[PDB]
Parts: sequence; C-alpha cells; structure tokens
Amino acid sequence: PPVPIYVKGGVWTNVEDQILKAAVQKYGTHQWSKVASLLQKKTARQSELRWNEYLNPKLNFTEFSKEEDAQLLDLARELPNQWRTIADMMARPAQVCVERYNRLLESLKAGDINPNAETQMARPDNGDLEDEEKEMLAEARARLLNTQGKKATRKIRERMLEESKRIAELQKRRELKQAGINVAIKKPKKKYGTDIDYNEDIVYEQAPMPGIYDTSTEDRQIKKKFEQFERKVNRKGL
Amino acid sequence: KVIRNYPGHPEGTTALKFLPKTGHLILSGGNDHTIKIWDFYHDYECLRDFQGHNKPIKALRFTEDCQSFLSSSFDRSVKIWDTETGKVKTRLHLNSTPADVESRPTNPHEFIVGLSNSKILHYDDRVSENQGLVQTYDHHLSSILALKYFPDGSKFISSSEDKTVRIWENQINVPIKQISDTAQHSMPFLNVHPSQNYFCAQSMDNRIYSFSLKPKYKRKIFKGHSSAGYGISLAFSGDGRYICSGDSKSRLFTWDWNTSRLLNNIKIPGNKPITQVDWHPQETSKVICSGAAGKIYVCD
Amino acid sequence: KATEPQMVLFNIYDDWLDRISSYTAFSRLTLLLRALKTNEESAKMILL
RNA sequence: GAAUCUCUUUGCCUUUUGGCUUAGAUCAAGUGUAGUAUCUGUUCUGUAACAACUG
RNA sequence: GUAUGUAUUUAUUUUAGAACUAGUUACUAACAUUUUUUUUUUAAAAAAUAAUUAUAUAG
Repeated sequence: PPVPIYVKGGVWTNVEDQILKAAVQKYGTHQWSKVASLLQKKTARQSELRWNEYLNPKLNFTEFSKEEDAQLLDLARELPNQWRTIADMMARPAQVCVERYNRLLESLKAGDINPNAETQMARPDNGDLEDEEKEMLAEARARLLNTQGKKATRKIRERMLEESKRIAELQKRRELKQAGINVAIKKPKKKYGTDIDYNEDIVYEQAPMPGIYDTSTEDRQIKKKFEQFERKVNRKGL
Repeated sequence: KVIRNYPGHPEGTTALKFLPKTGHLILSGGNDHTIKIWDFYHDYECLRDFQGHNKPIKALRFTEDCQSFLSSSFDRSVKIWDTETGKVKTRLHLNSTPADVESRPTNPHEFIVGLSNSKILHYDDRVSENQGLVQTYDHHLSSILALKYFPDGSKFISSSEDKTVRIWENQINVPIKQISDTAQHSMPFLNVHPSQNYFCAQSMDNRIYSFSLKPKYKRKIFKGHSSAGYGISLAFSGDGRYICSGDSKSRLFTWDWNTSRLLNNIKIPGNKPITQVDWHPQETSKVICSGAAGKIYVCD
Repeated sequence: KATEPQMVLFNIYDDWLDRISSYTAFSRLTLLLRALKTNEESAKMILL
C-alpha cells in the first residue's frame, strides 16, 4: 500500500538527521542497515555518507586560518586533484576543502539528481509536520524503546500470569474458609525425582561451630520469640 | 452514612440484589444454606424465607419479568424459584461447581450458566429434548468468573481466570470480541452502565476499567480501593453519574462517573470485608452493602 | 446455531415451482446469489 | 566543649553494559479479507427557634 | 507446518469532563486460484494471433 521507492537518494531534512543521530547513539556506528531501516527514503550507504561527511562531531567545520589556506593552495599544487588525500592531510571533510578551494581560485537545475546531498546543509521543516514524518517518528520511538529478547518478554508475561493465578487460588480458599470448609493449599509438583521442597527441612543446614561462650538462654529467648510470632500470625494474621 | 441494618445471615452473605425496576423488595442468598427476601419498605423484616440448596449459595439473578429468579450453589446445582409462591420450576445438576448464572432480558426462559471447567452452558426452560441444553460454549481456557448479559438482549460478556474477556452473540458459540492485553488481570465482576455506552469491569489490580458497548469494543480508571483478595461487586446510580464499590477493609467507595473522582468513603460496622454492593434505582442516594460479617447495611 | 453435525433440508426455490417453472427459477436464484456475492449489503437491502 | 534537626562541596556509586566465529549470515517490491495498535475532527457545560414529654 | 511447553481431583484424616463520526498507517495470519505483437490521429483508424494448471514447502 505504499508504492515502492526503488531509488532512495533524496534531500536530507531535519527529521532524518535527528533520527539518524538518536539511532547512532543506540545502535552504534558499524551497524548501518539497522540505522537506515529506522528512517525510510534513505539507504544504508547514504546513512554512512551522512554520518562520515556531515553529522559527525569530530569533523572540522570552521573558517580556514591563513596557514591552513596557504597549505591548501600548496597541497592542491603538489597533488593534482586528489581531494581525499588532501582532505586527509587537513583533517577536514573533502567537500569543505573543494568549496574553499573554489573560493580561493575565484579571487543545479530542477529535476536533477543531486549526488552531493549527504554533504550539504539540512532543510528545516514546515510548522506542523507531514503525515509520513509523524509515522516515521512514531515507529522510530517504538524501535528505540525496546531492549529485550523474545525469551525475556515471555518471562515478563509468565510472571504476571502466575501472579494472578496465585491470587485466584487464594480467593477460592478464602471463600471456602468463610463457608467453613478448609481446603489446604496444594503444592507445585516436582519436575524430577529429587526436586527439593523448602519448608520440610533447612536444606543444607550449617551449624555455626560453637566457641567458648554460652548460648542457652539466648536460644530460649529466640525460641520464645519465634513461637509467639507464629501464634500471632495464626490468630491475627500478620 | 449507614442508617439501619438487617439480621442478614450467620457466617456471611454471599449475594444480594434488588428488584430491577421498582426495587420495593430485596433478596439475599446466604452462607447458611438459606435464601431470604426482605421488603425495602413498610416493615423492614423478612417477608419470605426458603431453604434452598445443601451447600452455600454462590450467586443469584433475575428474570426481568421477575415472577421467578435463579439460584446457583456449591452442591454443583442450579434451581429456579417462583418468587411469589415459593415453589420450584426446574432443578438442574451439573458436573463442576457453577460460578455464575445469568438470565435473558427478552425471554424469561433463556438463561446461561458458567462453570468452573471453562464452559458456558446455555439451557432453556421451554424445550426439554436434551435436558434443556441448547448449546455450550468452550472458547475460554480456565474456570470462568462472572458473566453479564446485555440490556439489549442480543449479546453478552464473560470473564475468566485465564485473564481474557470474550463477547458472544446469543447462540453462535463464536467470540466476536476478545479483550486481552499483556498487562491485564482477570476481573471477577462485570456490570453495564445505565447509559449503555459503556460497561465496566472490576479488575484484580485494585482498579476498575471501562469499555465501550458499541462496536469496536475498546477501553475511565477508578482507583483508590484495595480489593485484590476477594472479588467484589459494583453498582451504579439510577441516573448514571455515580459508581459504588466495596473493599476488603469494610468501607465502600463512591466515584463520580463523569470525571472519575473519588467523592466519599464510608466505613461499615463489622470487621469482615464487604463484597456485594447494590443500588436502588428509584430512590436516589441509597446503597446497600454487605459481606462476610453477615448483617445487611443500608448506607446513605 | 448448530451443536451437532447434521443434515438439514431446505427448498431453495421457496414456492416458485407452482407459478414459475424450474429453469427460470434457477436463473432467478443465479441473479440473487450473484448480487449477494457482488455487493452483499445493497442487495440485502433491496430484498428488505 | 558538647548533643538534636537541616543544607553545601569532599569520600563512597551503592538497580551504575556478564562469552565465541565468516562485523555469525542474509534482506527488508506481494492482492483481498480479518485481528491488534494509534490519530484526527465536531458539539455541550430540608434547617433553626419556641411550647410538651424523658422512655 | 513442525519442535517444545503449558491446562485437565475424586475415593471427606478426628478440633477539565460529557456526547457524535469516519478513514490512514505499520505488524501478524498453513486463510483465500481480467491475454501477446504494434501502428495512426487528437474517442475514432489500421494490422495481428492462438477443447481448457498444482494438495505438492520447514529450522
């Protein structure tokens, strides 16, 4: 129901630059197809060009100093029109270098495809938005939200369902207790032959290896306190 | 604040309802194997008791013509009572213990019964070919909790232990609407608002959600009460601006339907909680609450 | 509404075979079912 | 000098990224009908006092 | 479509709100079957060509 966009080179707007930035923060630099899937009407290579040429904060967009500018005239003299090598020598993007070289030596129609669109300035947007851009930001927030797998999401669901299942299981017992028939709570079943129930025994009980001092009366005081707590939970209910 | 109380039932009241249009006499089925009527006027005493089943009583309803009503109990059995003379028209015995019953508005003879083996049996008083059983429903997976018919008479709702809600047409056995979420919880009570644009459910997470009664059924939130333990009824004003609920701590909560603001919060004598809360449609600003304490409290 | 696997009999030419012979009755039923397969609510309102 | 309450820098970090390889690999152009999600628009805003009994 | 997992108790253990309304996006679904070669003008003109399909797909 969208007709297919076969050629996806366009003009970079503001929306796509900002979604590319908030996608590179989460997805990282070397996954480009997963970045460019987040914003339609652009390609994984054109996302890579828009990062490495324009949106990168390491890139040097300032005015040229006088030593920089004389260095540019000399390097453009020595290396004839090898602009990637020159731009590597200046730590500046190559499009900046070419346009500033044109400004030194000086002293698009409609219906054309612009090849240099990734290196050029963005277009700010009309005031409300377009509808497809509303859809783009909605699905982009939806894909930047999730940090879980299938197993973990199913675990969230299973914990909630077991919780509500226990609540219903206690509800019926409280109703039958009001009626006067005391159904004891059934236990979960063991999945294997030596699966351990944890109210029968202290399961790996380690005694504290007695010393020189005497602990009879403190034992009696603890035993009194615990017996009284269990009786109070039986009568009054915590 | 509460005015007067009834000597309701030893060991608690498990259901009480009013007459749907006039409300001049109320009834409660109790934990002590008895179903009793009372008058809401002129005497405040018990007009007509009758022994019902052998086990305690789980639920009650009304045929809308009100000559007869329903009874369902923990002895795996359902009976139909003539409310005037007192005699029985049908007795029915089930496989599992029946959780809730409901009767159709249009005909008194259609009724639906929902058991704790994930089935909704749809009997009929008139036809007797297969013990009245017109149709059974089986799209729920677990023991269902409550089921509430529409006032229009065509479709109806059920809720179940497996945290989903389904909506059926009258005898199709196909759920036309499944209300299921991820973070949902099961609701032991359903009711339909008198404006009929919404029905609301008392969910297990101590809230009340509300859905449309028009098509494309979709989901305000009524919070401020703790009802996670027991499963508690809710009623509405006879004008349709107030909703009233009970609680596990023996106090009722009244919200304004128009804005979802908790207006007042009135406690009730008796330590035991309160589940069944019913409103009088004719006389405004009159509620009756009751619970596991056993007495029947007439709140303002 | 069925609760049991069963054979049910209908007579799809309602009472037509008295006044109307069978072949025009089949072509009438063809027109009706093509309408209910084509537009399904306009035709159902045309009958009603 | 010393205690009680309360706020700043300074320590503590206390819900504070838990393997491997060929970045593990590939590719996001199908119609109807249906389910789920969300998103736009319109209108309206009985109480008190006095006389009498205390059962 | 498999794998794999989950559900199925009776033989009784003593006492800020209210209302109305319709389509746009994604995703999912073993759920479902209106020809070929041109020419020409600005709808009409030309030329042309030939007893009838699968129940089969899995990590």
